[PDB]
Amino acid sequence: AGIKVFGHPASIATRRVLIALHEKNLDFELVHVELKDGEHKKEPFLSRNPFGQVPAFEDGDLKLFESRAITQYIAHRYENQGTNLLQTDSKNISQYAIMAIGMQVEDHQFDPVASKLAFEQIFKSIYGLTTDEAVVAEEEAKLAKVLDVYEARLKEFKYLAGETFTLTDLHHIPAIQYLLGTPTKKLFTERPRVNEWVAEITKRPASEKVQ
Amino acid sequence: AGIKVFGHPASIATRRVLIALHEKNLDFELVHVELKDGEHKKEPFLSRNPFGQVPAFEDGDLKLFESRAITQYIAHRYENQGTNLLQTDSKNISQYAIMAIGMQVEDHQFDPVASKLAFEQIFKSIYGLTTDEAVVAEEEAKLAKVLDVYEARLKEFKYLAGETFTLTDLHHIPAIQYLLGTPTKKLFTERPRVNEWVAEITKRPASEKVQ
Amino acid sequence: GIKVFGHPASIATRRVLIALHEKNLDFELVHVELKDGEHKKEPFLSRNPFGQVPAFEDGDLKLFESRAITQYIAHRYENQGTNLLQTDSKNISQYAIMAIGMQVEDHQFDPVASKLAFEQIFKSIYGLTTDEAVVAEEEAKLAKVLDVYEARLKEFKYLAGETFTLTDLHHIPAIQYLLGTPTKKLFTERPRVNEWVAEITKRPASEKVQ
Amino acid sequence: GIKVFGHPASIATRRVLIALHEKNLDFELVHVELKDGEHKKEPFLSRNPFGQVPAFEDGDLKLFESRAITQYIAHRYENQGTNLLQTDSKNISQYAIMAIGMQVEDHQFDPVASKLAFEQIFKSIYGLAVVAEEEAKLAKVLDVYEARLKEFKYLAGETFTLTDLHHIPAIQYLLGTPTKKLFTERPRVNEWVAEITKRPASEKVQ
Amino acid sequence: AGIKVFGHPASIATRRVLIALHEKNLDFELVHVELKDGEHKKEPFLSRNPFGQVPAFEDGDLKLFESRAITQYIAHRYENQGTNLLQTDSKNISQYAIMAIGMQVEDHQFDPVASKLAFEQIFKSIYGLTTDEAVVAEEEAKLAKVLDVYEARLKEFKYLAGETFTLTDLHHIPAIQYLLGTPTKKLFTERPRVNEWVAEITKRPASEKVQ
Amino acid sequence: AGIKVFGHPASIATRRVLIALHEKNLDFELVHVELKDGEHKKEPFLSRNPFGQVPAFEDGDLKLFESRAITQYIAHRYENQGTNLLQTDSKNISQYAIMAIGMQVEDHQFDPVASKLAFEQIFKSIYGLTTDEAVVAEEEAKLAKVLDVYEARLKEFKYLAGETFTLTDLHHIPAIQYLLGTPTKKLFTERPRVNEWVAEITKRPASEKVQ
Ligand SMILES: O=Cc1c[nH]c2ccccc12
Ligand SMILES: O=Cc1c[nH]c2ccccc12
Ligand SMILES: O=Cc1c[nH]c2ccccc12
Ligand SMILES: O=Cc1c[nH]c2ccccc12
Ligand SMILES: O=Cc1c[nH]c2ccccc12
Ligand SMILES: O=Cc1c[nH]c2ccccc12
Ligand SMILES: O=Cc1c[nH]c2ccccc12
Ligand SMILES: O=Cc1c[nH]c2ccccc12
Repeated sequence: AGIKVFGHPASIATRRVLIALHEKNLDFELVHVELKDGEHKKEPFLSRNPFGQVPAFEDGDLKLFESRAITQYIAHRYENQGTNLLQTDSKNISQYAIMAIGMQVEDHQFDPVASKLAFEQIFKSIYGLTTDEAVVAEEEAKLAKVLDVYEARLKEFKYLAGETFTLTDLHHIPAIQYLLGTPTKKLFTERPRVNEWVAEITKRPASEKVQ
Repeated sequence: AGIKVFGHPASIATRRVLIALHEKNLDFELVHVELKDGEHKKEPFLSRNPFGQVPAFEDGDLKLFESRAITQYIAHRYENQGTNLLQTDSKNISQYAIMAIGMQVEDHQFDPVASKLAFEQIFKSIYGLTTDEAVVAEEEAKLAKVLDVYEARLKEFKYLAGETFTLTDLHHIPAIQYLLGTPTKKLFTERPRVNEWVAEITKRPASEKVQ
Repeated sequence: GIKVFGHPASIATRRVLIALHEKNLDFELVHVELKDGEHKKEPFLSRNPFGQVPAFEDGDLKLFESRAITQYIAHRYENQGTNLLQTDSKNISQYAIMAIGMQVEDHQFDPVASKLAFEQIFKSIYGLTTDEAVVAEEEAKLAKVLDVYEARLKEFKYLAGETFTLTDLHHIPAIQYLLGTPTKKLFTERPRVNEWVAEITKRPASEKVQ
Repeated sequence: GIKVFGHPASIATRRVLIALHEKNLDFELVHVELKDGEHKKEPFLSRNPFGQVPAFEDGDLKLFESRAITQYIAHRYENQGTNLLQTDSKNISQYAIMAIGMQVEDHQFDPVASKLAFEQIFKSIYGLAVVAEEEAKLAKVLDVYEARLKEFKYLAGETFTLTDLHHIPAIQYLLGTPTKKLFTERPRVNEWVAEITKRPASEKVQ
Repeated sequence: AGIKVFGHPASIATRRVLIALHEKNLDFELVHVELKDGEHKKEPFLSRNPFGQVPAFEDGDLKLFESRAITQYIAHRYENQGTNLLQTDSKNISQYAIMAIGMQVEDHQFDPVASKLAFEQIFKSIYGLTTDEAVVAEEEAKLAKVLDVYEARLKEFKYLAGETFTLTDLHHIPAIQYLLGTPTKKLFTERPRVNEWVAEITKRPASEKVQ
Repeated sequence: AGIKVFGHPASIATRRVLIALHEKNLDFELVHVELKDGEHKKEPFLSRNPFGQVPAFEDGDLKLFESRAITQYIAHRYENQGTNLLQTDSKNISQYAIMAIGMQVEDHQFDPVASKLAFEQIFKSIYGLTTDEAVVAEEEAKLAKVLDVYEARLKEFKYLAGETFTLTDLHHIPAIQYLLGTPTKKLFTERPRVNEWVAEITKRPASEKVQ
């Protein structure tokens, strides 16, 4: 439909992409890739992503993978529709770079820690597996250090990259949606600017659509 | 009043108990425990099982947990109805002990491997998590060694504990139902007596009822 | 007669040895040399194809799995020595209560106790340093299990009711090892658990295998 | 002017250095003394609150994260020196293809490469199942790259871009280890490695 | 009070000492140190070795620890009895140095690898533990490199340090005794001079005495 | 062709050999082996040491490797000049054995811990890495235990092996020289006899020559 997302609706990375599409009011098809049958590890999925992970993506003839490459593509290709996901002046190179810092930070500092915490507290427990409280304590200490940085940043700017909501903020949303269903929620709540930021970005309609 | 199972219909350990109840043609209520909401790790479920695992069980005033304690209770308490889940001569101590060996083998050698395989290949998939191929390969190698023993055992006896279907066999059923939906199925099909045994125990009406 | 094929230091072998001594039975302990891999060779594999001690014989009856063997002992020799079943052994409900305990020992206690023994006792023989993070993690798990036992022992003298049973007996060999480690504090800080440990480990059948 | 706050041996610092040399830019490398924890104290923390090298300045613009800095260089100084973007840099589809490769370097290659390089350099020089596990992972990655380089000269298309550049410093270190065989075993990967590591900007930081 | 060894008859390091004593036809008393009870980490053992490792050793008033310091002591103190464990001309400094290279090699290159392999393949099994096949493959690759050097060396010389059996060879015996009971044996058997050397040093009466 | 050391002047193991040569006032050539370029893992270095570690060594026709085999060779071959590195009565077998204990202790208890602490705190920097404070704390706890033993030993004797400076002491010098440049220095200064011993052995002219 121009646009197809090959993913899984529960996947943090698939949700990143979905949220960006909804922000742009785009029409698309979500094709739910059957992980139980190893569809991700077979042709033709492997021709969309030779690493065999979700999501992959198509916009007409253009074939992409890696969620953050896809969201950037959406933000540029559909720049003049829906929510602007770039900086207000998107051609300003120095402002772009400031947003790029935040995108890197999300990827390196936030996402791995948030992903472990979600797995330990949500995914495991639903089986009968016992959440490893030492992993949870270690990862929460890391996440608290990250969120202390975010708190200081959000004292100076409304959103992470400046005055407006961008890809930097968007990329956090799916992991945060999951963590708000765990006791790790307290880390967000106890930091007042972080708490306001979380409340704002998770109440967006595009965010609620994928939840 | 009457028999109640506190569990989840998809849970392997809950199904173990359900299958034994249906083999005895017993009426009961399945009281749903919502694992996705962590109900198994909250009161009042914790007052039925302080370890927070489904199932728990009630038969009038008798309160139980641990699926295999529950199935044994069923087999003894309702010995003279429905399918005999004990040995043909249930008062024969030496024959009981042989079945007990099989129960122990299921619990120690089969179940922890089968559970890991189901979790890796089925349960992870449902939440958009990627199966750890090294865990799968390691656990299939272990399962193949266990099934080689079963093959040798089933060359001598129709079922694991002797000439008749017993708890020893029943305890395997739910894990095997799940593994038949994965590529681990080949481990059962490539061993001819194991294959016949699987076909027989999974086609029983009580087995099909929980599936 | 009765033979146990095992090793006298083995937790699982000791379970069976304790049960035999509780019944005042005669038997032979046929040593299986684990350090030489004798458990992974014929003829031991023909007694237990999974290559774990103990295996067992009572005349023509051949068994393996320690907890199947102890149950067999408790039933076969029910009217002699210590009763290892509930006082009324034909009471099905009471049997089920003991069975819960036996399942809990096997699933919740034993794997944790076995890690803690390995980290704190057996690593040291071999020149390995105990991983203090494993020990802290496993002690947190054991404490949770022992909290359940404490609550249980506030209501009942032993785990399954008023009398010593297989539920208690199955714990003895792991506990004997853990008492030689700082994990002892977990037992001593819980008063009913502490009493229960003192009682079960001072039994003559327990002291025999130590 | 341009300043890099970092350490000359740091893989992430070298990424930035290479991009600067590719643009023929003048800059100052201000050494951050990792051994003394300078990266975890003020004033470095006011340049990067996460306490990692490198940080960066171009006049009043203050940055951190190596891959944000190299992108900035590639755009701000686009028309000078080597083009580090695609030939047609305003082509959105082609940019996206390069972006995929940049994500792949960061998520699939770098974590494996860096650990392997570090394990074996220190096994080799200082005597300190990680290498086998990581080489198996790297081989899988390089199998994908081999297939990709059968179709295209460089990872993102017909020209050298940031996608390729980001790999250089980790590859420099791995070429000093037995892991080198993984590159030499795969003919297109081998030619690609030989080309990117022989560039004058790459040799400058080595 | 003559010679005493404070140790354990299964301990590799204890056996090193035992073999050297038997080679010299010395009488002694093996005083058992109960490792399972932590006797090696208590007084009075700690007054014999403050590092709490077996063996410790006494020869009249002389108190020693560290197996390789002990074997050298035995080799020198009892030089003119039994097997010569030094070079034929024991005052030849350059020949001594060649033996000393070998002793260092055994300690640094062979022993740590051989020990890991023994632990993974023999001792883990005693507890319920599964052998880590990745550690075994990594360590065998290391051991194969070491044994390639030994093969080259044994092409030129009958034993590792020259024409005669010395401490260099003796120090390897106990670890080799254990490894011959594992699949690592193939490393020795596939290298013909190494294989002959193993056969010769393990079949010595002093070696068989401790086995 | 005289004495040659094949090594690197910064290397702890090379320095051990250099210090011994300087204690004996020997002339020699240090032939540079470029570790940064992997010269130690190529021919012709491998034909001096097939394990690929510095240093290797030559004294005329005699070819050696392993720093502690070399220092022993120097101590014996040149026993008759410069500093005596053996015990005062070098033919006393018991006294030799006591020194041998200390050499084994330096190699097994001290060196691996001291080498790790130097790597974490000094040499990580060279590759742009950050020091892991948890490794430093763990290794300092180990080193403190070792130095407590040394403190007790040095209450009884002036040096580790008795009244006089020997190989036992010398082997520690290069690791100590590096650790004195780090916060780990406090472990040595906290322990009064250890502190004196460090001050004495590091102020020796042969020690100062290799810095
Ligand atoms: O200028 C287009 C652009 C910049 N960054 C990205 C990333 C992904 C697709 C396109 C683009
Ligand atoms: O998004 C831009 C940014 C700049 N400094 C920080 C720090 C932490 C998160 C984001 C950012
Ligand atoms: O069920 C009894 C039994 C006896 N020996 C074995 C062996 C393997 C599985 C089951 C059994
Ligand atoms: O042995 C009986 C028993 C019943 N419920 C529990 C719970 C915990 C340990 C033991 C038991
Ligand atoms: O650089 C772009 C690119 C697209 N697909 C792949 C796959 C593997 C490495 C890089 C790339
Ligand atoms: O020649 C005596 C001696 C004792 N230990 C060593 C070590 C190295 C060379 C020679 C010697
Ligand atoms: O035992 C002496 C020796 C000399 N060079 C080597 C090398 C490898 C093993 C032993 C030896
Ligand atoms: O050098 C001899 C020695 C004897 N016992 C010890 C203990 C600790 C270090 C060295 C020594």
